[PDB]
Amino acid sequence: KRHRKVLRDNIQGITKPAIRRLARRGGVKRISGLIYEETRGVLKVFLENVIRDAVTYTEHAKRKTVTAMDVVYALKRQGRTLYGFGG
Amino acid sequence: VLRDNIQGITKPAIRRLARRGGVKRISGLIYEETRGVLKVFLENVIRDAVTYTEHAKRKTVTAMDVVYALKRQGRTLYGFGG
Amino acid sequence: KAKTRSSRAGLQFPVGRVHRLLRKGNYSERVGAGAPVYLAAVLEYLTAEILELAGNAARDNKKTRIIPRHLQLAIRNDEELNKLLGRVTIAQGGVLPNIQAVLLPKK
Amino acid sequence: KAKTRSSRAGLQFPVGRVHRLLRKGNYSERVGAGAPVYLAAVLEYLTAEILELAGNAARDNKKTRIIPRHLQLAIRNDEELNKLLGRVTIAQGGVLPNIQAVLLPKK
Amino acid sequence: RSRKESYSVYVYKVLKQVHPDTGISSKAMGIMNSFVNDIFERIAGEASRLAHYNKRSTITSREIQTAVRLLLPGELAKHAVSEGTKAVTKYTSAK
Amino acid sequence: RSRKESYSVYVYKVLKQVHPDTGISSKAMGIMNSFVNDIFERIAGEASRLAHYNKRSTITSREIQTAVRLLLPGELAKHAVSEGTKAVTKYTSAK
Amino acid sequence: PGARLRSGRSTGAP
Amino acid sequence: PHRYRPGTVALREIRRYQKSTELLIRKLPFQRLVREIAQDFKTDLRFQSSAVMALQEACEAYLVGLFEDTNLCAIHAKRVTIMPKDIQLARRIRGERA
Amino acid sequence: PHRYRPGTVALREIRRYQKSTELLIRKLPFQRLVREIAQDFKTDLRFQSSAVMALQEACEAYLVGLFEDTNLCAIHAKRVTIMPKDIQLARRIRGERA
DNA sequence: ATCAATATCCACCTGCAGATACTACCAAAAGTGTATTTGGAAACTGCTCCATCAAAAGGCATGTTCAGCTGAATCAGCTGAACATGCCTTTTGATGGAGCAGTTTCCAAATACACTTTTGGTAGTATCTGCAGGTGGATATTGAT
DNA sequence: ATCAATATCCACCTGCAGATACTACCAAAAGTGTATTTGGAAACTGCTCCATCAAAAGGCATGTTCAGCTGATTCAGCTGAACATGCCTTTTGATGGAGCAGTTTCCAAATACACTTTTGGTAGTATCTGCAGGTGGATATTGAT
Ligand SMILES: O=C(O)c1ccc(P(c2ccccc2)c2ccccc2)cc1
Ligand SMILES: [Au+]
Ligand SMILES: [Mg+2]
Repeated sequence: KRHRKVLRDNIQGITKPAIRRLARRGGVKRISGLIYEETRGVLKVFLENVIRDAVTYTEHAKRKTVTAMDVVYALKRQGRTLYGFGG
Repeated sequence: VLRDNIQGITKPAIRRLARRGGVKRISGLIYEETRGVLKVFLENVIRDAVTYTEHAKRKTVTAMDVVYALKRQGRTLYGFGG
Repeated sequence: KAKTRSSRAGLQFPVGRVHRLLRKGNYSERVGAGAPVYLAAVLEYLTAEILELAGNAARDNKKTRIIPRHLQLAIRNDEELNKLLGRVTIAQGGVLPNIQAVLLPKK
Repeated sequence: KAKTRSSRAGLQFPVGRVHRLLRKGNYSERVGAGAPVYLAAVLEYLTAEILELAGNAARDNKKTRIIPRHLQLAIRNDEELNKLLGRVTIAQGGVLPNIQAVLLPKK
Repeated sequence: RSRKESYSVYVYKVLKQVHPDTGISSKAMGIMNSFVNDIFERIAGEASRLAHYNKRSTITSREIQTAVRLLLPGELAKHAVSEGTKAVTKYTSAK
Repeated sequence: RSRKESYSVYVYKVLKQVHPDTGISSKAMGIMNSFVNDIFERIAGEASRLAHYNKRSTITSREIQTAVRLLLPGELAKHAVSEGTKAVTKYTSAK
Repeated sequence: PGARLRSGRSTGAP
Repeated sequence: PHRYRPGTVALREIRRYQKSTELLIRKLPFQRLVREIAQDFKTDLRFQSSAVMALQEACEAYLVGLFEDTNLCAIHAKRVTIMPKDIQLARRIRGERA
Repeated sequence: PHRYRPGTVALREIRRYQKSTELLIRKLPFQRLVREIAQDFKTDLRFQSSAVMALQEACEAYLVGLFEDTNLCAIHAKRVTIMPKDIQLARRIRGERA
C-alpha cells in the first residue's frame, strides 16, 4: 500500500505568533519569551486528555473513525462542554 | 450584650482555619471578607438542602438533604450517608 | 379531532418528542402526564430568553441573521444565562471585549 | 445447593446486591451477567487499595484502629487516589502538613 | 438518509414570535440545538436523582419543577416555573 | 426498625484480608460507605451513558470496563480492569 | 489469588 | 520576661492545626448562623444533629482549601500576609464569580 | 520612519482579536498535532473533519480562558508581562494540578 | 499645539454561499381511546431524636508595645515589542480510490420474568479493649545577653 | 558563646466510649423453568475521508534596535503578632413533643396494546438575499518636535 508519512514534532506547528494571538484574545499585553514552550506543554496535556477519552469512545463503539460526537462526549466528561457539533 | 450571628464566627476561629490552611500572617480586613465568603457558601448549600426538604414535604433538614446539596454544588462530602 | 399535546398546552415545543426522550433516556420507571408539558415549556421559555437577547445583539451589530457571536454576546452579557452556561463553550462565539484597566496607557 | 455469585467470582463484595442496585438505578433496561461481577470486583479492589494504605498510615501513628485521619493521609499521599477523589471531602480528615518554604524563619 | 431529528423547527417558531424579521445561521441553530439537549439532560438528570432520593419510580411535573429550582438561577427559575405551571394547568383543563 | 443496608460487612472482610490485626472506627466506616456508593454511581453513570451513546439497552462487563478506563487514573485503571476481568473469568468457569 | 494491590501485596490465599 | 517573636507562634499554630482534625469554629454560633440563613428559605425548620455537623465539616474544609489557594496568591505577589485581594483572586480563578 | 511605542500595537491586537471569532491556530499544523497524539494512542485512526474542528474550537477556547486567568495572576503580582509562573498558578488554583 | 504617518471608519457595490421556502411525500412517531396495572397520597400512631433550658468550663474580647512586613521611590540592566525583509507552508479547490460506517434481516444466546426455596445480612443486644487523655521527667527550641 | 524560659517528646497508666462479637428473624439473593429481546454475523451500500497536487496569499522566521518593564535595593511608617487576664459565651448533660417513617389501603394515574392520523424530515429544486470582502475617501489616533 502507501503506509502513512511519519508524524514527529508537530507541537512546533503551534507557532509563537499563533500563541500571541490566543494571548491577545485573552487580553494579554506583554509576554515573556518562556511562555511559548509553557503553552505548548499545557496544550499537549489538554489534547492528550481529550483525545484519550475520544479514542476510548471510538474503540468502545468498535469504530476506526473518531467522530465529532466522540470529541463532544470527551469534552463533556472533562467539564469542557462544547456547543455547535451535535449532542 | 447582643450581636449578629455572623460575628459569632470570631477572629480567633477564622485565624485557626487559616492556620490549618498554612497561613502565617493575616490582614485585619480578612475577618470580614471571610465572613462574606462563608455566608455565600452556606446560603448556596442551605438553599439546595431546603429545596430537597420541601420536595420531601418535610419540616426537618436531613444530613441527606445536605449531602445531596453539597454533591450538586461540587463539594461531595463522605461520612454522613449517600 | 386530533390535537397535539403541544396545542392542548399552548406550546411551540413538542410535548410528544419530550415525553419520548424522557422514556428512552432511562431517567425513571414511569413518566407522569405533567412532566413532558412542564419540561417542554421550560425549554421553550429558555430558548425564547436566549433568542430575545441574541436578536438584540444581531440588531446592535447592524445584522438580520443571528450567528454564534450574537449568542455569545447575549449569554455572556446576562448575569443569569452566563451562570447557567458558565462551563459551556459556544463554538465560533469569541469572548467579550475586556481590557484590564492597568493595561491602558498614560496618566 | 445455593452458592452466592460472589463465592463463584472469588469476591467478598456482594455481586447480588450490586446487580439489584444496577436494576433499581435506571442505568439501562437490561444488565449483562458479568457487569455486576466486574463492578463488584472493581469496588473491592479500590476498597483494598485504600484500606492497605490507610492501614499503613494507622500503623505509622502507633495505632491499630483506622480513623478518617488515616484515610485522608492514605488518599492525599497517593497521586492516583488523590486525583480520583480530588473533588471529595473526607469528614474529620484534616489536611497534610504543608508549610510553604518562604514562610520558614531565617535562622 | 436516516431521519436525524433536532429542535430546529421549534427554535425557528420561537425566533419568529420574538424577532419576526430576524434569521438564524445553521451554526447558530447548531448552538441552540446543543443548548436544548444540554438543559434537557441537566433537568431530566436532577429529576431522575430527586425521584431515586425519595424512593419514587415516577418523574412528575413536581420533580421537573424542583429540578428547575435547583438548576436555574433566581429569576430564570421564577419565570421558568411560571411558564411550566401555566402550560400544565392549561394542558389539564384542556380535556 | 427497617433494614438500613451498607457495604460495612464487605469493607470489614477486605480490611481483614489486607490488615488482619487492624480495626476501623464508625466514622472511618461511614467514609468507606460514601466511597463505594460514589465510585458505584460514577461507574454505573458512565456505563449508562456509553450504552445510550451506542443505542444499546444493555450494560455488560464491556461498558463497566470502558467506564473504568475513563474514570480511574493510570495504574488504578490497569489493576482495576485486571481484577474485573479476573472475577468474570473465575465466575464464567464455575459450574 | 484474591486481590492484588499496586504495592505488591495480595489478599492471603484461598 | 520572655516573649516569642512575630511569626514563631503562627508557625506553631500551623504545625498544631495541620496535625489535628477537630472543627475549629464553635458549634453553637455556627448552628445559630445555619438556622438564621435557613429561616429566609422556609420558617419553622428543624435540623438533624448530623445535618448541621455535615454543613460545618463541608464549610470548614472549603475555607481551609480557600486559605491554601489564598496563601499561594499572597506568596505570588511576593508577600506572606493574606489580604482580601488574595481571597478575591483565588475565588475568581476557581470560577466562584467574576 | 515613525514607530508605535511598545504596547500600542499589543492593545490594537487585543481589540482586534477580542472583536473577532476566527480560529487563531493554522488549520493544517493543528490537524497534524491531533493525528500525531491520536496515533501514539491508536494506529489506523481516521477523523471526521468536524472532530478536528471541535478539538480546535475546544483547545482555543481553553487557551484563551487560561490566558485571561494568567493575566489576572501577572497583574496580581503588579506586572503586565505573563510568565510561566502565572500559567502554573492559574492551573494550580483551577485544580488542573496539585 | 502642530503636523505627518498610518490606522480606522463608514458608506457603496457587488457575487454568491448559505438561507429560506416551496414542494410533494412518507415513514416513523405521535395520538386515540379502551383494557390492565399500580404507585403514591391518605390517614393513623409510635417512638426518635430534636428543641429547649439550666448548671459546668474554658475561649475570647480587650488594649498595649513594637517587630518586621508592605509598599513607595529609584535605578540600571536587558528582555521583549516593533518592524523590515525574505520566502516557506498553509490554504483552497479540484480528482479518484476505498475504507468503513451505517442498514437491514436471521436468530441462538442472552437476560427478563414469575414463582419457590434458602440464607446472608441486619438489628437488636452483649461483651471486649484501643487509646485519649493524664502524669513525670528528659531534651530541644527559642530568644535574651 | 551562656542561660533560662517554654515547648516538645517519650514511657507508663487506665477508665470507658466506642469498638468487636453473637444471635434469631426475614427481606432479597439464588434456583428452576418458560417468556421475550438483543446484539453480533453476513452482506451490501454510498458517504466521506485519505491522498496528492498545482498555484498563490499570507503568514512565519529572523535580525536589528531601543522603550520601558522587571526586579534589586533601600527605607520609613503602620499594621498585625504577641500577650496577661476575667467574664461572657459556649459546652455539657437532663426532659417534653414535633414530626419522621412505618404501613396498609384504594383509586387516580400510568402502562400496554394496536389501532389511525399527522408531523417533521429530507431530497430535490428553485428561489432569494444577507453580508463578506473589497475599494475609496473622509476622519481619528499616535508620537515626534
Ligand atoms: O502550583 C503550585 O502549587 C504553585 C505554587 C507556587 C507557585 P509561584 C511561588 C513563588 C515564590 C515562592 C513560592 C511559590 C512560582 C513558581 C515557579 C517559579 C517562581 C514562582 C507556582 C505554582
Ligand atoms: Au507564583
Ligand atoms: Mg508517533
